[PDB]
Amino acid sequence: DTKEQRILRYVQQNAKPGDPQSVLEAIDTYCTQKEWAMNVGDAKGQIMDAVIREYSPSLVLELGAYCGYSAVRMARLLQPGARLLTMEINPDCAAITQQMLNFAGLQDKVTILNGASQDLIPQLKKKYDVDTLDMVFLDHWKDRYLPDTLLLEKCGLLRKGTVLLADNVIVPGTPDFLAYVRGSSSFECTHYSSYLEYMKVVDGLEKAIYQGPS
Ligand SMILES: Cc1cc(C(=O)N2CCN(C)CC2)sc1-c1cc(O)c2nc[nH]c(=O)c2c1
Ligand SMILES: Nc1ncnc2c1ncn2[C@@H]1O[C@H](CSCC[C@H](N)C(=O)O)[C@@H](O)[C@H]1O
Ligand SMILES: [Mg+2]
Repeated sequence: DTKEQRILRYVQQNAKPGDPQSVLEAIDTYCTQKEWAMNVGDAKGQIMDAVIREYSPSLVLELGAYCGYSAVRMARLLQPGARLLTMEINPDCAAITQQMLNFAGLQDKVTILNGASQDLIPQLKKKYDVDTLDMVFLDHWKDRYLPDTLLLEKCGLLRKGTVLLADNVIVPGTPDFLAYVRGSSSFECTHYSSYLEYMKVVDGLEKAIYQGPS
């Protein structure tokens, strides 16, 4: 028995199959009541929703799936024929995410890439026929926000207007990523102040929109 297995079991036992919203509510509730977990959460999640609806991205890359929360959260808002790719380094997590998605009936929108973002990113074009990404959600590991951003730019995966949206720019924090995007002419940055999931510690998401080469 693992915490993530408990979360998936709670969903299967409580959420309406095929209804993404009830799946989100089931997760939020269990982690609000029984056991904190690092899902992006409902407060930050509403900000994500608002940004998704603005940009209506056809191709979203997620870094870090975990239990599938934000994948569910995002894919439920995708237009028909839009796809989300999510990268997960931990097999136990990737398979729980696959199940969470299957239960919400979003499996056909979502493709889980198993492995480390740094290894998978260079393989997107060949193995998944990706041209450029419309949106990227950074939410794996703070140390990799900056390295992986440079990777994406280098692998030609960013176009003018690509939206990078980063979670935890305040807690646990991503100082170097923040300083880089805020300092670079290649990004237009906006900060959304929210709260750490299932808590009232202050956190935020950063939107950094790629402007193209300088
Ligand atoms: C693991 C962890 C602990 C945090 C914290 O301050 N505390 C936790 C424990 N509780 C009890 C107090 C407060 S915040 C956080 C966290 C939150 C995310 O949203 C993350 N997203 C992606 N990848 C991460 O590593 C990630 C970690
Ligand atoms: N370098 C990396 N490449 C791919 N996945 C990574 C990674 N570093 C950490 N991860 C994974 O990213 C997850 C961070 S928590 C992700 C939560 C998710 N975005 C949500 O809001 O629901 C963890 O499951 C961790 O195993
Ligand atoms: Mg997070």
